[PDB]
Amino acid sequence: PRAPRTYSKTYSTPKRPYESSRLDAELKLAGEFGLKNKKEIYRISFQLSKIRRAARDLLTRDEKDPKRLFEGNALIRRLVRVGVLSEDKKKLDYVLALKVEDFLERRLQTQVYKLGLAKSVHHARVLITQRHIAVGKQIVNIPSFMVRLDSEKHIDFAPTSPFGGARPGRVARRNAARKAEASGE
Amino acid sequence: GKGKPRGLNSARKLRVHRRNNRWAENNYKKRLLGTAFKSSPFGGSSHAKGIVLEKLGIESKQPNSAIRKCVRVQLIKNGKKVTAFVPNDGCLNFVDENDEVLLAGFGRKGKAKGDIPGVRFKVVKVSGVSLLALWKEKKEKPRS
Amino acid sequence: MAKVHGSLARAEKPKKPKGRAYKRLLYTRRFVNVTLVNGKRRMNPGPS
Amino acid sequence: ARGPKKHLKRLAAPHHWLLDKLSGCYAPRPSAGPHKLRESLPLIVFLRNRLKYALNGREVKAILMQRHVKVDGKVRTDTTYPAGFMDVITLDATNENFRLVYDVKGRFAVHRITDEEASYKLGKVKKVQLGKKGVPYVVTHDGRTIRYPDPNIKVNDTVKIDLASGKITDFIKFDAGKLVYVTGGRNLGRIGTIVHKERHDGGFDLVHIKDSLDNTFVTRLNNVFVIGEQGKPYISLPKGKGIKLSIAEERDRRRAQQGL
RNA sequence: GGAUAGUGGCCUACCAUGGUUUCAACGGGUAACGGGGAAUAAGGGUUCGAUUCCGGAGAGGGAGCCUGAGAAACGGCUACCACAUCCAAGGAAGGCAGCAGGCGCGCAAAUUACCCAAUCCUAAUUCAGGGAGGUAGUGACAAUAAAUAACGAUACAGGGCCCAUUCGGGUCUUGUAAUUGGAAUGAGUACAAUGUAAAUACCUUAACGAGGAACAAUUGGAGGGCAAGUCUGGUGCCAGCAGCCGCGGUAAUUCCAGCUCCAAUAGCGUAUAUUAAAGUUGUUGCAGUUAAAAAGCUCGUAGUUGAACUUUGGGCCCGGUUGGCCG
RNA sequence: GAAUUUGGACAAACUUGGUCAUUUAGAGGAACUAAAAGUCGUAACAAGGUUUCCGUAGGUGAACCUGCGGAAGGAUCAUUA
Ligand SMILES: [Mg+2]
Ligand SMILES: [Mg+2]
Ligand SMILES: [Mg+2]
Ligand SMILES: [Mg+2]
Ligand SMILES: [Mg+2]
Ligand SMILES: [Mg+2]
Ligand SMILES: [Mg+2]
Ligand SMILES: [Mg+2]
Ligand SMILES: [Mg+2]
Ligand SMILES: [Mg+2]
Ligand SMILES: [Mg+2]
Ligand SMILES: [Mg+2]
Ligand SMILES: [Mg+2]
Ligand SMILES: [Mg+2]
Ligand SMILES: [Mg+2]
Ligand SMILES: [Mg+2]
Ligand SMILES: [Mg+2]
Ligand SMILES: [Mg+2]
Ligand SMILES: [Mg+2]
Ligand SMILES: [Mg+2]
Ligand SMILES: [Mg+2]
Ligand SMILES: [Mg+2]
Ligand SMILES: [Mg+2]
Ligand SMILES: [Mg+2]
Ligand SMILES: [Mg+2]
Ligand SMILES: [Mg+2]
Ligand SMILES: [Mg+2]
Repeated sequence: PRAPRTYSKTYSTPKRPYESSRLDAELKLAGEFGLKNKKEIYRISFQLSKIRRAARDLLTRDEKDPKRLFEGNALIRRLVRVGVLSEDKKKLDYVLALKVEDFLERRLQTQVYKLGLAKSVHHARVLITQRHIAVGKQIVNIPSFMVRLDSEKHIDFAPTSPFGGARPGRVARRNAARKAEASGE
Repeated sequence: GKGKPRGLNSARKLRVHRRNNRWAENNYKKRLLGTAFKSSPFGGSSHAKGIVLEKLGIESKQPNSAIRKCVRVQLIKNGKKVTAFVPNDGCLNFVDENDEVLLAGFGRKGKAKGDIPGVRFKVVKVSGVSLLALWKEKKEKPRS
Repeated sequence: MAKVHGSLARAEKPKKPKGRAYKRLLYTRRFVNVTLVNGKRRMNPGPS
Repeated sequence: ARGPKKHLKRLAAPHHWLLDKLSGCYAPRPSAGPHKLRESLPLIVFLRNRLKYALNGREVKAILMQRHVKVDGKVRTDTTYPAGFMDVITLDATNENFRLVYDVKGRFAVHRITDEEASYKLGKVKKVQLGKKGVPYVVTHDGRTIRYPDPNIKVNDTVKIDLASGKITDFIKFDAGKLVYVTGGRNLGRIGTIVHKERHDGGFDLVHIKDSLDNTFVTRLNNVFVIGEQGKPYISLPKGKGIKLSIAEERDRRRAQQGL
């Protein structure tokens, strides 16, 4: 006797397991963006899919019907806040045409490398999970943050971080102590 | 007219016909006759402990002669004798007699022209140790 | 086989990187540094 | 089971209390009283969930035990007292007066009330009848029995009641073209004028109602509750005035009250 | 009429001779509690639902009853049946399908822990009580998130980009080298504080905390299906060999061991069940000359199915909701 | 107003046979198996049958013939009108 804590899966494993084409596509996709599981890809494929379903289910209904209007506009403006859907494509028929990379391109991981705070994408990984990289007043340490558009123009280093400001890290002051003590001697 | 009633007030004939016709499916018949609870040696469970009755040197000829190092095991819950494969083991230094053995399913179809039969079970555990771990020299076997 | 009691954590050839890193390795094992052998993409060859 | 139940599980509580579903495992089963279980609000809910005046349950008992909280002029000290529709609630230490009337969205709403409106109360007349020694009386929805009413008052009529003496000030008849709050059902929380009453014998009467935006709907007579006259209500309606808007309209109205 | 809080064959007398049934009664089965719901499918479906909410039923099996508004109550009583305990042998007590815990059973499931602080309930009642409930322990049931490394220089090594007339002018990307260099960080440890009924932890944070030749990642595979060996030795007395089909023996990509590589990765294999695949259950949607399958043939009741036709056509007016050309 | 007693409805349970249905421990007997071993029978012996079927009847025998009625699921040349 509680309420039963609801919960759900997030991804979905491919239907054909060994398919030299899908295999590769996936690998290059992990490569552009430095993902670690294929699972990271699947998660995207899956959200995408739920959106394509909502999309169609709206599409089959009459234009100027309250529901298609309401949920349509919502789905649209939601897709826009994260800048997955461009400003000009603001009509359902494009949200179908959406593909995976359009989602993979809004990760904090990605935007860190495309706002040039990192040297390579992998660098951006490390830098994120290292508690270095803030979005405004918040630190964020998940590579999958999914940057909204109005939060693009705030991403910087953490006021906590060595690069952001503050004091040097543990290694730095370790070597500072080593050289200072070795010279005092 | 494709030989089935197609009328709007015809449901009963349709669904009844379907029920009488589902008895040609195999699994359906197994599932409503409780064949699993009445006959199947496992009693409708994914596994069964048994005690090795006798070490069997069956010989299954065509097209490939298996010097079948298999076992007669008797399941504890049914007192029901069964034959079972003991995989990956060349010498059978792992499985002796009077040994408790956890069995699972195993899908070897038997063949006709060489009188090779289909055992349906593989040893998964002996004396509480996993056949695999023994075979990997990962875990050792308590011998009693 | 037998790792002795000293599994108490608190108080050979090069290794392969794990996780993300490993994938990176593969991405360059197959696409940045392509190895075209005999008109095909050969994976795991000995002497040829 | 065997006797009356004394608990109420969390999920099984009437939804419009808006109890969160991880706070506990139970929910304040309303005591026996003036209103139906399903459609009443236990004071603890009104006090801790809707006024935020107390954080726990015992804080609420603490409050109630200083004779602070009045309901219909009188002091109740039962955490699970069932104050339902149109009841007056008094918090003297804050000098506030509340009325339990339905929000547009079918739930109970906080509503501040002047001292001059707190004095009285409306009551749907659920049944008039003749009692002992031939004395005629009404029984009004909050359970109140009133003696010697005016003979013009039959069923479904509303009655104004001085909370002080418990006597009948005046009343209102159930005729076409009156103002009406709809209490039970889906359209619960709406307000409008009664177009015409549909009469089905041995069954449930319906009522067609047309609101101030000249839109129409239908409910059983069971949920129709008379307020007053065309734009001349006897009680003060909340904001919203019992006018229900499509989700589009509400989306727009909300996004149009944002200019910082 | 009796009984019941009350209708009522509920029961009792007395009358009738009815009531159900191929639109499947009655009986038998269910390894059946019912529903809200769950899994899976484009759809249509198929299959689950002991289990967090609702309703019902039971407290070892039967039956009976006190008290009371409410019980045919079992953390009430009485008896019989099954078990079983203490005895000084006279007697006396017993129901964990409440929480923990034990035995047994099995393929199969945790602590004889802390507390009324939340949630709510009971009482004469703000205070008392609550294994209801909450908190921690165990636990790879599951579900979410996501560390196991990021750089640089160097050289060797190469390719490419423009000046090649040749040195060199630099951009870039790589292969390396158990090469170097200095950055980073939480796994872990720990003052404090926060948290908390009290703690544990999380989140915070002094202080420590890796070149990581080991803060060392696995589980399955590499003939085909099916992603991956044109690699060495051994075999070939423990040897063509075990989901299915393949394939040989001095020289084997097909077996065994190592090396390599592939797939999914804090997880992966295997067994049973079930859904898809399965248009191999077919209403949507199968097939029936020869592959499985048109009754030997007609008649015929239930059942399913059933030709056409009975105010069309014209005239008037009213006011709505999208769309244009103007704003 | 207790022990006790009359008769009821409710009705657990007991005894008895009879009956199916099982769990059993025993005994009676029969039949099947070979990673058992050797022995003869024909292995280590030689061929022959080959339109094929259907229903039915009989005969048997170690098998297979055979009567009656069906079927092609059996290989249309030649001449001519
Ligand atoms: Mg109960
Ligand atoms: Mg209703
Ligand atoms: Mg059952
Ligand atoms: Mg389908
Ligand atoms: Mg259920
Ligand atoms: Mg059960
Ligand atoms: Mg229940
Ligand atoms: Mg009961
Ligand atoms: Mg029991
Ligand atoms: Mg009582
Ligand atoms: Mg009882
Ligand atoms: Mg008990
Ligand atoms: Mg009880
Ligand atoms: Mg228990
Ligand atoms: Mg208490
Ligand atoms: Mg509990
Ligand atoms: Mg788990
Ligand atoms: Mg403290
Ligand atoms: Mg391996
Ligand atoms: Mg293979
Ligand atoms: Mg394969
Ligand atoms: Mg291949
Ligand atoms: Mg077919
Ligand atoms: Mg045939
Ligand atoms: Mg045929
Ligand atoms: Mg025929
Ligand atoms: Mg017709």
